[PDB]
Amino acid sequence: ADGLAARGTFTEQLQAQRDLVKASDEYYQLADKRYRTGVDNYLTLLDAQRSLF
Amino acid sequence: DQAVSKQQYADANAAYLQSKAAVEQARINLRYTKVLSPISGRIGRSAVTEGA
Repeated sequence: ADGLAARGTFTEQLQAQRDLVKASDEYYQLADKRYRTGVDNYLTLLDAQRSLF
Repeated sequence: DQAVSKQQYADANAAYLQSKAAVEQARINLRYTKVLSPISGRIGRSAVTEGA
């Protein structure tokens, strides 16, 4: 029964976690675009990279 | 790609056009030196000479 509860809840948890990772990856990509155009510096890019990690 | 908002883009565009207008006013205020003839025709003498 604990194995069945884990099967039932980890699909929802892992899909929420993949959406977490997709959101943080898109945030890092926008911070990289903001850096490459030239508005913010490289420290904020490294902070976004650590959040994605 | 919405890396900034649309609103501070409009704010930066406003500051760009304001600084453009300030450069335009400095340029016409420098064009008011070397005083151009407003009309075309015949000219008299110079009541105000060099150095005055």
